[PDB]
Amino acid sequence: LMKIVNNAFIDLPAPSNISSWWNFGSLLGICLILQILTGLFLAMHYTSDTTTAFSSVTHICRDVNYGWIIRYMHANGASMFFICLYMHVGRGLYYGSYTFLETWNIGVILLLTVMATAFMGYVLPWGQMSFWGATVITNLLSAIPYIGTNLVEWIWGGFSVDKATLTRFFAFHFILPFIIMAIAMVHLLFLHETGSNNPTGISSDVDKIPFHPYYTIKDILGALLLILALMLLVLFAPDLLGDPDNYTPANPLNTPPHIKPEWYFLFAYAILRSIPNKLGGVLALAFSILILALIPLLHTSKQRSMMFRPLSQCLFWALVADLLTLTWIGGQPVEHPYITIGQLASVLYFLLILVLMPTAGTIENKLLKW
Amino acid sequence: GDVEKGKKIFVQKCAQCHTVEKGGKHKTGPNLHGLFGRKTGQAPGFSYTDANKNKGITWGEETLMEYLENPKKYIPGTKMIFAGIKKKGEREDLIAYLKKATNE
Amino acid sequence: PEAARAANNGALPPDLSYIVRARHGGEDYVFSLLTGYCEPPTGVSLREGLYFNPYFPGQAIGMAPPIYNEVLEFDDGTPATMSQVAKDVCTFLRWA
Amino acid sequence: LVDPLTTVREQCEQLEKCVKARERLELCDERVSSRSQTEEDCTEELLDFLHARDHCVAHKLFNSLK
Ligand code: HEC
Ligand code: HEM
Ligand code: HEM
Ligand code: HEM
Ligand SMILES: C/C=C(C)/C=C/C=C/[C@H](OC)[C@@H](C)[C@@H](OC)[C@@H](C)CCc1oc2c(O)c(OC)cc(OC)c2c(=O)c1C
Repeated sequence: LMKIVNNAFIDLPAPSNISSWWNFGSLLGICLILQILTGLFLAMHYTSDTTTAFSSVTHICRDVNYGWIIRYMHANGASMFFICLYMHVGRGLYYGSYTFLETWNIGVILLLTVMATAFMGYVLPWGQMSFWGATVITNLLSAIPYIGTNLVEWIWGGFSVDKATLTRFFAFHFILPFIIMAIAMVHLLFLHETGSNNPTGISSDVDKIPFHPYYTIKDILGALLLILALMLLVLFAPDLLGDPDNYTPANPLNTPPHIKPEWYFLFAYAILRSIPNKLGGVLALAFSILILALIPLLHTSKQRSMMFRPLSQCLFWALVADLLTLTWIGGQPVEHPYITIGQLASVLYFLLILVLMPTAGTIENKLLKW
Repeated sequence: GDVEKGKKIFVQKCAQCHTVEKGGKHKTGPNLHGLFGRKTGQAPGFSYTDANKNKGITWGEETLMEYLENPKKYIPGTKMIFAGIKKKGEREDLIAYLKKATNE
Repeated sequence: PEAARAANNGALPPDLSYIVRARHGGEDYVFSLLTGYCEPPTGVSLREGLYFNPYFPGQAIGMAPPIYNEVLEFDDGTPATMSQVAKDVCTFLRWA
Repeated sequence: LVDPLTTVREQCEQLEKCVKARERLELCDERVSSRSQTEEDCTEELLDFLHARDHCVAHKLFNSLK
């Protein structure tokens, strides 16, 4: 019982200098536990039949004791999950943590699984966004030649999104988080083989400190800040990161005129929307996420971290600003000049990752004479 | 009553459910052409509530004065959704306009 | 809903339990809509059954102005002016 | 019984921005009203005016309500 709880926590060697950017791993663990705990309690009152799904959710928020806080904690917790996910990935790119190939690639799988999980959860209340989100996203599969359409109808359990869809989605959404938990434990096991990277990108074996009490207390402090952010949202602005259209029950005959994705999917939606071709947009969407698996092969710098690399830093923040641009564009109508800004931002995204950054890496190497 | 003031009241509070001219279409409410001198619920082609059809009074300046002050009170069960016009003068003006417009 | 539409020239009065959370602008939107009916501007002619309301999307709504001074009497004697009635129903809708 | 909305609207319509907008509105009313078959209408001019007047109403109105 002791060991592996311990030598896997208590006396785990850790760099003496990891910064707050290293707090997101434990914050993601906490977001996962939060979602699982609030999720199970919501599932104790939720019913997946299309005639009663939306109703069961209002019953939770209106009549179940504290049902409203559990619900908005689950909704806003999903948002916190993504904020942390994006900070976590950003930390990895900036500091070259991706060189831990197994840990990194498992991480890419984790990002995709959380996205799929959050997607399905959003469908459960069966409001307007639920219904059209289910329709659009499952249809991404229709871009697959020969069987695409068949795969979609098979997923739906029919010729359109209906009862069979909602009921299986409740089942998928229910189990996936536990699968995510098992995948995350594997994520950590591979990390433990190497231990953590640090802001300098330089091996920290000459200066390790025990995880307890240094990072246990630092992680607790981080956890408190996460809870503050979550509760500011739940108690003072529970709908801020939500969409008013989902307070309207699903209507299969009418897609809201200003329909837009959940904020954490806006950058990817902007990219897909920028290509006036079905298959092309779907491939660009898939690639906007999967390209993360290519980062390790695109590393040209002789140094692991961007800490000592000025040019790479500038390009890194341009990428972040660009994702911010795509997020903004994803929230705007498909009209001029947004159509062009979005296309440029989409091109700039792939250009920074595939060309500009690897190039900055080589130039910096030359400037240092190696 | 002042016919011009009544026209303004009709346009703002009645027109959306009633036409007054001969041949005017029925809408949420019945066309009102020929209103004065006719019994309640007798405009052909409109589905009145039994409450309205059974009131049994004759529309005129007097009955309209009371009805328009509080429709539901005068005809319990009516499906006409209108709170009523409180001011006596406003009702007088509106009725003066109706007397003219529903007879031209 | 079919019966509702039939009773309202084809338009559907939506359920109001969540109207404030189901509309951008919430009560600011609902208050503005209720107190913002006005004449169509020059060059705009609406089909019968529709009313001009600058705050409704497209500006043509199937709901006739529902409130006005003295539309009801309050239990506490508060003067029932259109704006007062609008302000209180909106507060109630927020709670709902 | 007077609705403070009436009073407040009257007061707010006195602001420079509201008068300017009302003028553009009447200019559009004149132009459109004067043409045989035109597709233009004064929606934009009316909304500009209302946006200016209602921003002012919102800051004063509730001060007279219960
Ligand atoms: C029937 C005679 C009505 C009365 C009384 C009121 N409303 Fe209504 N309302 C009605 C209809 C038929 C419609 C549909 C309009 C359309 O063109 O779709 C409406 C709509 C509304 C809305 C929704 C507006 C939107 O953005 O979609 C609201 C907010 C609204 N109505 C509010 C409301 C309130 C609070 C009322 C009492 C003061 C009220 N309505 C009366 C029909 C009728
Ligand atoms: C459910 C999702 C995830 C969980 C629970 C999780 C958890 C963790 C934990 C607990 C650590 C150690 C602490 C830290 O450095 O933050 C870690 C490290 C790491 N994670 Fe994740 N992670 C998640 C998603 C991802 C994603 C999406 C990526 C990247 C595509 C990723 C990449 C990494 C890498 C490379 C490290 C090493 C960090 C370093 O030492 O510099 N993780 N993660
Ligand atoms: C990675 C973890 C999870 C994520 C990211 C997630 C995400 C979501 C999202 C975005 C919604 C819609 C919220 C809304 O109503 O606006 C949702 C709903 C729901 N989730 Fe989760 N969820 C997670 C885990 C769980 C688990 C483990 C269960 C149950 C065992 C669960 C049960 C539910 C239920 C019942 C709903 C419907 C009620 C509601 O809408 O609040 N979730 N989830
Ligand atoms: C102040 C304005 C209004 C006036 C003076 C007015 C007058 C009348 C009169 C005199 C009748 C009886 C017709 C008959 O027996 O043949 C009537 C019926 C009716 N009105 Fe109005 N009306 C007004 C506004 C409205 C409005 C705003 C609505 C709708 C929301 C409405 C809906 C109806 C309906 C549905 C009936 C038939 C009711 C039934 O069969 O019970 N009226 N109205
Ligand atoms: C049975 C399980 C299935 C079929 C799971 C499939 C999962 C697919 C992906 O996750 C891995 C997917 C969620 C992820 O793509 C990487 C997102 C970034 C896609 C984002 C996304 O969202 C939208 C959305 O939310 C909407 O809401 C109302 C509406 C939308 O357009 C009208 C979109 C949309 O156009 C896109 C691209």
